[PDB]
Amino acid sequence: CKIKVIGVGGGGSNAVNRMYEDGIEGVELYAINTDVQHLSTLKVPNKIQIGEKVTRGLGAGAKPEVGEEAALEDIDKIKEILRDTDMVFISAGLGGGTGTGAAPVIAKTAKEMGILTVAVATLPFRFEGPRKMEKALKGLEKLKESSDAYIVIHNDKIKELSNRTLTIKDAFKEVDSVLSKAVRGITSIVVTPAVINVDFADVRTTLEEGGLSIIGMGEGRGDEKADIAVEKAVTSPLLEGNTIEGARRLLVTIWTSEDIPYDIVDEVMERIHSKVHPEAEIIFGAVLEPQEQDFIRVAIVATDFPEEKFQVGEKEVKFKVIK
Ligand SMILES: Nc1nc2c(ncn2[C@@H]2O[C@H](COP(=O)(O)OP(=O)(O)O)[C@@H](O)[C@H]2O)c(=O)[nH]1
Repeated sequence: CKIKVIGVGGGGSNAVNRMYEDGIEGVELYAINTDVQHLSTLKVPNKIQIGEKVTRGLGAGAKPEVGEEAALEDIDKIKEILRDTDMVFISAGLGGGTGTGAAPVIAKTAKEMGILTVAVATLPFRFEGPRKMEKALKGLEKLKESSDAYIVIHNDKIKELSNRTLTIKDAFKEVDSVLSKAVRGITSIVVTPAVINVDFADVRTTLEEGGLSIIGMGEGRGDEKADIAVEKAVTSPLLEGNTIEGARRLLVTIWTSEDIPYDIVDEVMERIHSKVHPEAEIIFGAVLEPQEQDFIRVAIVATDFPEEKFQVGEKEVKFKVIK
């Protein structure tokens, strides 16, 4: 099956760049930007400019309306890259211009072509200020209209799960790491020879029209690794305000070190089912984690929530109308 990952804007491009560096296989990678200089810095195989006319290649100046116009003017370029595609991940850092503005356009284009359309969207760190968060949430409201499922990851939650960072560079490197794990978790159980593969048809039934999606990951080592990893994953969502135990459809990836047999999946899936919604439809795959030993990582993508709401800091977020 044909999977593409498209980074939109600087943050999205950087995340996809990390996925390339992390060795994502069996998928085609693209970076789309209005900022031609940023594109020039990337290792991503396919670099695509949008908005030459309106931006002259100098970026969107953090204005979502400009990112939107860039994508609309060059919608032919976007359609071209989307031809012959089963699934696309649209990776964007919400809160800037290009990602915020163009991501909904690209997502809509893909979804109208019948491609399974999964946005992977971040909300900014608190250190980025109130205005970037406002812009992000406004853009998210458009992106949700355009997507099958939209995975929303709040950068402040990421911050919590790793070591204190001392440079903005390192803060974002951890964001890239997490996004890369989230996406590679899904692609690798479909398009590589995995420990337990899942059919693309199952990924589609799990995520199609899923809406708001929330990820949680947890590592387990040693004798009780299953219980430990599942507990950590269910209790560590990357977005507050909608517990994973409420989702009606879930996609679980169990990363295993080479020394762990596949039947660890038995205990994992028992534990997940005990913790989450009794009626949840859950698909799961398993894939090797290199350089690890006596190790699993349970990565849970939860979707199809009763209410498409969430919390960021002290703000409870609800959108105007859920399709
Ligand atoms: N994952 C990741 N996110 C980033 C990075 N740099 C910035 N961001 C996030 O992306 C959001 C938008 O910034 P950016 O993508 O540069 O703006 P755009 O190019 O106009 O879309 C920011 O508010 C950050 O939260 C990065 O290197 N990696």
